Amino acid sequence: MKAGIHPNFKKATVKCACGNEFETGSVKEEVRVEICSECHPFYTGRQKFASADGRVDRFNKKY
Amino acid sequence: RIAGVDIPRDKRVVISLTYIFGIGRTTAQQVLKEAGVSEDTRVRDLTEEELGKIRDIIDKLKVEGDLRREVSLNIKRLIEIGSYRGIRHRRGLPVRGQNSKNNARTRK
Amino acid sequence: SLKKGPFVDGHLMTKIEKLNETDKKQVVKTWSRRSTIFPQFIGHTIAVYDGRKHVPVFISEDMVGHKLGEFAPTRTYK
Amino acid sequence: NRLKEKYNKEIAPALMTKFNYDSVMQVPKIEKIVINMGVGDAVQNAKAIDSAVEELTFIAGQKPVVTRAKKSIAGFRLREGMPIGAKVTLRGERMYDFLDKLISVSLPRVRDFRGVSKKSFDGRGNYTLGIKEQLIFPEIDYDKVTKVRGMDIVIVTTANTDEEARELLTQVGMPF
RNA sequence: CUUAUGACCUGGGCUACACACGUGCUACAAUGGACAGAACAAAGGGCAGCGAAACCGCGAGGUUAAGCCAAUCCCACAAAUCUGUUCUCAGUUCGGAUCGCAGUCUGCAACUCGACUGCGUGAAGCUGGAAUCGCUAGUAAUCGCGGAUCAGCAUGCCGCG
Repeated sequence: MKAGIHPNFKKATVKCACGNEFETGSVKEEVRVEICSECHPFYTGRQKFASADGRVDRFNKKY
Repeated sequence: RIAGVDIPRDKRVVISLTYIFGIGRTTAQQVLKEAGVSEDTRVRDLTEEELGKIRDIIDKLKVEGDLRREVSLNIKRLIEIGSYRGIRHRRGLPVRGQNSKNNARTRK
Repeated sequence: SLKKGPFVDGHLMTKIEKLNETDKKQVVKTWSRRSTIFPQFIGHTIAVYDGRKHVPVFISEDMVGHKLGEFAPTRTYK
Repeated sequence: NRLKEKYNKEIAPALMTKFNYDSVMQVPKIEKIVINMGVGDAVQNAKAIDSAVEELTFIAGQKPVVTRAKKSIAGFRLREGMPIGAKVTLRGERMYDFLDKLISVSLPRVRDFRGVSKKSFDGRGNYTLGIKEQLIFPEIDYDKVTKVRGMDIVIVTTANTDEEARELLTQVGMPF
């Protein structure tokens, strides 16, 4: 580190909207996260609990 | 922000959530009424829980990251499926039976 | 587009279900480009009149809800 | 830091049992993350790189380096000597800090996300990623960004084959 | 010609599309737009027809259905207008073009090739060159409303205030 030419680096915790924690550093001090890796559905393993999904080819005129 | 896309911050929330891809005015207003968060708010100075309880309802309806691709897949299905409608889509000619003599500069 | 069922002409039906009942193989003739496709004619082939010539076309699985007139372009271009 | 603790505790033992290494320090290790800015400059405006530099010093923890063009090519009207693109390498606790931000906040915040590419490898255990948006961590002041050119992400490991890097990056946390 | 320039039948075409011309419609906005409320016309049509109220459906419409061969009943809640709230001058709460999805009606049948509804998407266009037209007051300009043609289809026409 040539001092002065780098911005300040310090501990900066994470608050996701779901309330998950992460012991993080950043140039800022605090980050609000709308969606984390435990609730965004692709990193929920595979669509664990975030889904409104499905697709069929339905051919139904029986009413 | 809300669902990926940011929001113009100084306007009313009912006008502001129509900038996202997937809800118009009428569809926005009724989910906003179900949200129950006033429906006459400036989005610049609302609070976080009334900000966040709409996330779950827009998750169970559908927006750009899914509508864009499903309409794309359906329309290329219509393309390579061999339809007259599909080949009109391919060639840029109008689809809803409009006359090509005098108009349709909106396409081509 | 009405919920009393899609509309076809009966005589072409009778031959095509007896066709797919006993022997799926060969082609079926028509002059009527009007019948809505039913999802139980997958895999066959139909010679549809375009107004000038009978044209064969193959029906796949996703060919549902349309009519057989969608695939015999009556007018040509450059 | 947390990732370093997990890598020391569980990641490296699991894979060293999995590849049956005789010497336990034959373990593949992620060596350098380098972030390379590229501007389509060609003498259009000097301030594009003069904005990207302090944008990237906010994205990372320190100042980047303005890359030097090697030779002139007039196919872009690129005269040799005027600056194009920026670069910064990250290592130490800094690399784990950045990968932390990546996995935790960044990729879930992309406008559309499917799984990361299956075979972006070099063939010799290195990986390259291309992202289109500057919106990596949400406390960039998003109103100040004007141009939309995203970032180039290069992770370098001691992996000799593609398979070891492919397997280790899974427990790092890259979706596929 | 009667072994077709005459008949019959099905399907297609009369709706195509690189361009141009004309006639119209609609916009480019705050003398506005959205939302609520308050009103105020004439002139016509209706029996294989108009179809009330009520109920269902967000809506197109659907259901049982009252009355009327009509100065009784129905079509049929006129709109512009006025009052109030909001929007705060932007390609926009302007403009809605074109598309995807789901439907409504009619008709044997809505693909070529109908109209309408709920959706989502949202185009160009921020007053238009050379030119050029109509119009002497209930006129121009705007505002709706009927009728014919008619299974369904009108920005066209005719007429009404």
